[PDB]
Amino acid sequence: QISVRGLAGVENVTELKKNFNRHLHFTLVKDRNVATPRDYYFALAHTVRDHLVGRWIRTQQHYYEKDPKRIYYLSLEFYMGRTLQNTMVNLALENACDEATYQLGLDMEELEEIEEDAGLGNGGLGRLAACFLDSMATLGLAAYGYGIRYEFGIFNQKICGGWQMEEADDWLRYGNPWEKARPEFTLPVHFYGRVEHTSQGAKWVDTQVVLAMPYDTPVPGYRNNVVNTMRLWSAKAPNDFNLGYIQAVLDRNLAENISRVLYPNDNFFEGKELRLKQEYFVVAATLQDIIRRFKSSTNFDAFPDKVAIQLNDTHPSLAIPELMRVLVDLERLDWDKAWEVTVKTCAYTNHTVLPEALERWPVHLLETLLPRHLQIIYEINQRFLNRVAAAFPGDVDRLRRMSLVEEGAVKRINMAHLCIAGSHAVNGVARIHSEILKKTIFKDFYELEPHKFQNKTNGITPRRWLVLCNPGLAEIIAERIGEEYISDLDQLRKLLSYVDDEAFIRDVAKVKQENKLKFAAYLEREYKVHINPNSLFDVQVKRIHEYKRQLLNCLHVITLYNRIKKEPNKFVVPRTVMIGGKAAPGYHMAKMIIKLITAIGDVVNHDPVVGDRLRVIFLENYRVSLAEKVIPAADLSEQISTAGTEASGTGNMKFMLNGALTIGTMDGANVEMAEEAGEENFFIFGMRVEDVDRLDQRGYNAQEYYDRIPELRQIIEQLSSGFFSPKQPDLFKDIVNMLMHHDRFKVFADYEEYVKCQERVSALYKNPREWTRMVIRNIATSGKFSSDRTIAQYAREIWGVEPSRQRLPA
Amino acid sequence: QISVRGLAGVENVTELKKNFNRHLHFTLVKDRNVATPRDYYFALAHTVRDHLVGRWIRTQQHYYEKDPKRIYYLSLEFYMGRTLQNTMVNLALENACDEATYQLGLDMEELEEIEEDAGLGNGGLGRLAACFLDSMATLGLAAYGYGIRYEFGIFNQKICGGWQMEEADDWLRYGNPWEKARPEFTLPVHFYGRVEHTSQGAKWVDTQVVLAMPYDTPVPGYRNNVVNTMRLWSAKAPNDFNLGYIQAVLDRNLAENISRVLYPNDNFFEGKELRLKQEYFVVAATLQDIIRRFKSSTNFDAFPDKVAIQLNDTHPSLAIPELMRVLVDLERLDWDKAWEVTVKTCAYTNHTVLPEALERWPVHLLETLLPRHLQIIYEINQRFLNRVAAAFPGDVDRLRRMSLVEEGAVKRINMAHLCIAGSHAVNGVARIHSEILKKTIFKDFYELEPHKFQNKTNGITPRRWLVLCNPGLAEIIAERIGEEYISDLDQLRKLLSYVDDEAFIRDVAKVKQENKLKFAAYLEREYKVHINPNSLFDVQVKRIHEYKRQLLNCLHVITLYNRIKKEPNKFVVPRTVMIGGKAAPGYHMAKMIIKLITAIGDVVNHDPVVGDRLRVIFLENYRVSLAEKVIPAADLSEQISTAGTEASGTGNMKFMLNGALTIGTMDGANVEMAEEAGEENFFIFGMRVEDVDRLDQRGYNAQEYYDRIPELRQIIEQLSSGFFSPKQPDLFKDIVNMLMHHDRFKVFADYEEYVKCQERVSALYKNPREWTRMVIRNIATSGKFSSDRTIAQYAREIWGVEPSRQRLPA
Ligand SMILES: Nc1ccc(-c2nnc([C@@H]3O[C@H](CO)[C@@H](O)[C@H](O)[C@H]3O)[nH]2)cc1
Ligand SMILES: Nc1ccc(-c2nnc([C@@H]3O[C@H](CO)[C@@H](O)[C@H](O)[C@H]3O)[nH]2)cc1
Ligand SMILES: O=c1[nH]cnc2c1ncn2[C@@H]1O[C@@H](COP(=O)(O)O)[C@@H](O)[C@H]1O
Ligand SMILES: O=c1[nH]cnc2c1ncn2[C@@H]1O[C@@H](COP(=O)(O)O)[C@@H](O)[C@H]1O
Ligand SMILES: *Cc1c(COP(=O)(O)O)cnc(C)c1O
Ligand SMILES: *Cc1c(COP(=O)(O)O)cnc(C)c1O
Repeated sequence: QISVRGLAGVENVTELKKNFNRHLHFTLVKDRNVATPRDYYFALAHTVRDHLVGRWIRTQQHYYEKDPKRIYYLSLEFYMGRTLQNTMVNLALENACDEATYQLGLDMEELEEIEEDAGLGNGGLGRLAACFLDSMATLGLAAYGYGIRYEFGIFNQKICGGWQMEEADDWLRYGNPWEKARPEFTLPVHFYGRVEHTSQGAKWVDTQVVLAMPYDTPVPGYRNNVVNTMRLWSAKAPNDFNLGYIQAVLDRNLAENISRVLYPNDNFFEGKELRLKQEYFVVAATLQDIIRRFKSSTNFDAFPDKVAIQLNDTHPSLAIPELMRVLVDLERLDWDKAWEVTVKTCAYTNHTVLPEALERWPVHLLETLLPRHLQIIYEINQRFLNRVAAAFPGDVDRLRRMSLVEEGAVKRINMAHLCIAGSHAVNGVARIHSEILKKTIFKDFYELEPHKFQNKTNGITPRRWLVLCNPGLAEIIAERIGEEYISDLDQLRKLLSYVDDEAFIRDVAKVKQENKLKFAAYLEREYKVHINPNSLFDVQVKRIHEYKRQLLNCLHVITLYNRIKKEPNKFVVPRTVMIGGKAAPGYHMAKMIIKLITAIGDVVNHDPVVGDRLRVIFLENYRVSLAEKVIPAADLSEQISTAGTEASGTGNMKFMLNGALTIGTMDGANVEMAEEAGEENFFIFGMRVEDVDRLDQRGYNAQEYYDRIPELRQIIEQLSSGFFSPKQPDLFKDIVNMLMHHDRFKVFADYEEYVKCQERVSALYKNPREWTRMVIRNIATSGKFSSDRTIAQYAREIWGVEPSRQRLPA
Repeated sequence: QISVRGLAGVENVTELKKNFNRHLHFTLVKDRNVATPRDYYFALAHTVRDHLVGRWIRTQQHYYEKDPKRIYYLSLEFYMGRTLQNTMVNLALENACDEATYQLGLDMEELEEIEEDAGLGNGGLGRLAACFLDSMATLGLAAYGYGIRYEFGIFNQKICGGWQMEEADDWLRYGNPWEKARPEFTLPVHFYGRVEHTSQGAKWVDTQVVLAMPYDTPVPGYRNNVVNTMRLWSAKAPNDFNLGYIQAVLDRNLAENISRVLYPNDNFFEGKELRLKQEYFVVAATLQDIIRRFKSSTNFDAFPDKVAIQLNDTHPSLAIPELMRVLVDLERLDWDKAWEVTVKTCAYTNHTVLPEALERWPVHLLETLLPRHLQIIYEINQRFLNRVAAAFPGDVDRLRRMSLVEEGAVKRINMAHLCIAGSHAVNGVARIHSEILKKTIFKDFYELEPHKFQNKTNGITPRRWLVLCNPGLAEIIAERIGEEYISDLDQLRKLLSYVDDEAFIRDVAKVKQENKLKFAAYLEREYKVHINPNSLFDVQVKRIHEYKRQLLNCLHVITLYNRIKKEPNKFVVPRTVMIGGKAAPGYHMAKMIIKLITAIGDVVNHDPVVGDRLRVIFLENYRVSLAEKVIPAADLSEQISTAGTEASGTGNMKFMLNGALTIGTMDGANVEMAEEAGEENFFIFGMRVEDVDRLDQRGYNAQEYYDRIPELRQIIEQLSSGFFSPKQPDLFKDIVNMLMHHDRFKVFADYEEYVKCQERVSALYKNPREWTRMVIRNIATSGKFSSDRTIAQYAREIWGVEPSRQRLPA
């Protein structure tokens, strides 16, 4: 049907049909008379996978022969989502598969919906890793993603009586056709034990062994025949483990628990032993694999010329002392040479300045679990502080602030300090964030080693986040400017020539309308609720967190409700306010916010005076597959974090690419988005970072705003008095108490400006032609936010490799 | 090369090569430059599996269409061994695969050795189930094997310092290409809870749910295109299980432990809660599957016409009360109708009379775990004893003896009594055993219901146990009498015509010699030990147990050693004495026997005066794959259980088919083997059952034998004084103490006759022509011991179905 989906040639379609029937019979062991849609999904998945294999084998051979510098991206999270459609897009097979399935009497879109998300991340950090893998393959880099194969990914969210309930995400129940187990490359990982000092150095002995078994998943680049690998480790007990007999076998679970479950925290550090084991497990297995590959190309001087290790936050920070351990204890390099190699190999990306998110591990945990690593960390620290002392003689307080070891009731290791000391490059993830790092939390380090500090503004892959999820928009763009923009997103600037083109204005608005109808239908089918598709779709989807200020959105929703109740017969621009996201299971306030949102919906959605002018919907189980549905349908993107708290954001970019306008603070990448589009084409409001600092100096007093803003006082009185919870009048007292007395994120301080700015949104929505023209100006300037741009900068400025757009042979 | 391996046609070989290369590339994702022998094994396995699939699908369709009576064989154990070779044999693909692999530069015999045994049983009972499945498919019966997919099967045995050590049998580590997961047919199983009585009957409520996920394995018949199913259940937790968050996910292991590990006891009852859960799990999942299939053909009157359930010992005995539960509580049949259906559907096979092996479950365990089943058992008991009382009025002691409920310190349910009450047929597994059941432990039941009691003498499949493991023997037989004997083993009687044929005598002896050389080479390669292949191979392989009397064999070995030391320059017929088998991990005396055997070897094998005249080898890790190697190599089969203790034996039959002579007691199936071959062609010794009873009446006094037999006294003095354990002189005092004071199996009572009979063996071995003629008389009369004969009798006399040798279309 549509150009960007590729050709449906007669021979291709015939061959796909034949292989589909082959897999149904031989692989699935079904006949067509008892096959279900799930069987059909698997038959298609196996058919598409067969097209990856030849390219995968030959890509890996090519790297063996050419021996390029290899890039290892280490992350505890890879939020991959579904694989079927993405594979078809990247191999140009989508129209052919659609035609082949159609001729077999099947609807491919229905089959796509059967696939489970690979939910091996929490949100933005995990999803960034996934976009990065797609971009590294598209740019022809010899790149490997290394992580953990969690048996249970991010929990499935159910809403019961307006409250979040969690269910295990048993994503492997029906099998994963995309992975290949590689039990033959299983490696040992050591824990506990003790250090003994011989005449020939330190030896780590009496350890417990867990095996790391790798599973490989292919990562196809966009139409270049490159297929890279994501290698995820699974924990296995050795066969003599604990070897009465029956109990010993059952206790194998103790070792295998390492890879059982993803910790479900976003921007929060939970200092549990099992998490530390996960972090070491991934590092120890990965580094052995890296060294094996390097030796199969004595001379570790060339190691940083052949290897780059990128640390996705501090979660894999033990790579630094592990690399030292291997080089010093096992390869017998002198300390100084080993350190040189380590620093030149490793680079560190920071993704947050929130203090509760920074990893600070108690020394007693490391002492017990990883006694040799603790010794190495202490030695790193002493040598590092000797440099600080020579550079800043007599500055004793600087020595305390920069130490890797934090003193206190409990001594802790600051892993961020370790990463800076042991990396040749340190970057933040948007310009304002990278500046904040240099001015505040890493100021001392910046003064010592200014050359280490860089910025790499985040991005998103336009394959998944435009072509895959919004084919209608991709097509109308391609009609005007061709297909080259899909791997060169800067070409979208050519669309500025069509801002006054009546046909293009019409087509952009038509695509949005179609996406809105499709989404409104999805809601009725799967969740039995009726929404008005002519209303403005006002969307805030992201993890639930105080810093992201879902609560500020709630205050605006109640303000609109109260204004309608005050003047029921006045016209207002109709809205559907959609809020979705998961709360971490132990984060009480985040769970209370979800309950508030559903409670507001219970009042607003059933008030007959409101009608269809205002609807408040909580979108259940927000995840990558749901993002692909709701983002193309959105008119207004809510990006309303307190200035200085959202390091970048990436949902913001997804909305910009898909034809929503943004209401937001000057935070994270929002700043750069407004710069690219023009401030006149963005709905900017609220305190800047400098304003937040000024308020902190004076002291934030929320009572002042309550006393001065009658509309705000009314809302707080409604919350306190039980207007939104009649059977339990005190249900929201924790929320009220937080807002009035201990709000770290200054919700009330941005309320007035936010409401006023929302009024400007509504005014522009009344003029569809001007709304759509502003949309075009946003889509047209979204090019900078391609993860292809981001990865090219990492490649050239950190890893020392040149990207390529050249095709390998097919 | 050899006829019975089938044709290697040009098109067949070309097609196998092409599909092998396809699986190596697409299924395994390897190129030939880095493929290992393991990859080649998998590529061949997938290639052979593809030939099963069409036949499997069409066999199951055929049963759906024709709706024959279905046979459900319920077992906690299926000791399957390797699948690759057996599949090739049954599909007539062996020569073609050999040729295809040869042309690819690969040795198929080497690839066969890579496959793991499916070790989901302990010994004879589990292996009988496996032979039975092969025979049911070969006879065209609509049969299903139902069991548990243990993650860990029978442990791998290592010998360290002469002692058994156990290691987990991680048989699934590299994947199992033969099974197909069927997550779509997952069913719930309930545990714990309580019973409430409504006006509409009893309801079992507040239960914990575990899911049963089936995995299906194909079971091919011999060249008839029938492929039946073995369905094994695996335990999974529901996704809301225990649903802080992290611990709840980790605690899913509690539910999943049900299918984790095979209890490693042979002929011993261990009354643990986890075992009871296993037994109910398999029954509850299986019965739902049976009922589903029956309803997809209100009228349960036809249930016994469409369903037969065979209980493999009492291990699945909960099928009886579970079927009643379903019919009464869920389908709402009246009790009497439900009981009629149950009795006509179920049949019970007993495999042991040893009191320590009989399952007697404490009432308190059933009360907690399965409260509704305990109520049903009590009701069964009361109604059953009412019948007994009406038949034998006033016989109060009979009421006590026959009760399903045993009184005592702890009340227990006798599961064997339950099985008899609830089954229309009860059988033993050899004629003497079935007679013992009627005269001793089940005498009261036999008097009440004589018609229930039957015999079904055991057998072995001649596919695995002749054609597969001894192709050389199969071929020389086929040269004379054709190939029909492989599915009609009674045709081996035609070989009696060749007992005086010089060429046949030569060929039989040549095949044995070849098998002996091959086995002696296997020993040197894999276990660094040198044996004389001209010696008599004297073999006792079976689980280590006091009743099997490995100790009696040890006494003979020491007797031979002592006689050599007394008269070193006298000729004796050289022997290699091989003993192998696993001890249950908690069975101390069995572990001490293993140590004694290796200790005897340490002395005998290093005495220069002995030379190569006597060698004592402990065969490590005896399992199905090792049986297939050692049995064809054996000259003498040791079958020396105390009369009345081995219910049948099946190793005995394997040796008879493969050209070994038997030394044995008149126990189990040995009696029938001697009857078929003629007592003159069997080395029979020792007490008969009647002699054992006479000694028990008088009182067994082992001291009498010690006092009267100087050769025996010498051995006991050697054991006691530390001759076989110089560093630990008292190491064997438990063995000596048992033999002298509490030997339940009367080792000393059969010693003199055993030694004398062994002298007759040695005398016959000196005359190779007469030895070989006796061998021919044994092979020629082994036909009765085909499991095809056994299954035809079950079919006609218990299940009410007619076997068929007709081919389904290919
Ligand atoms: N456990 C744990 C789990 C996750 C995190 C964490 N830290 N930063 C992030 C997100 O990374 C994204 C990608 O750079 C940013 O766009 C976003 O602003 C930021 O909040 N996630 C921290 C701890
Ligand atoms: N846990 C457990 C596990 C196993 C058993 C058990 N009972 N009998 C047997 C063997 O069955 C074989 C097949 O019928 C007989 O040939 C053999 O003589 C007999 O000893 N195994 C009992 C308990
Ligand atoms: O010794 C070799 N000969 C040929 N190819 C090799 C050899 N070692 C590695 N390779 C190639 O590189 C491998 C990629 O996996 P790796 O071993 O994880 O790097 C294989 O897929 C081979 O194609
Ligand atoms: O409704 C039906 N139509 C056609 N074939 C069926 C149907 N139900 C079961 N079958 C056949 O029997 C099945 C065997 O699996 P079962 O459901 O476990 O008995 C399938 O393999 C089908 O070939
Ligand atoms: C992009 C994305 C995120 C990150 O959104 P932010 O608004 O930047 O926090 C989180 N979750 C999912 C499922 C995503 O696709
Ligand atoms: C046949 C067999 C058995 C049973 O042997 P018995 O001598 O009858 O006890 C036990 N284990 C294995 C591996 C077998 O093949």
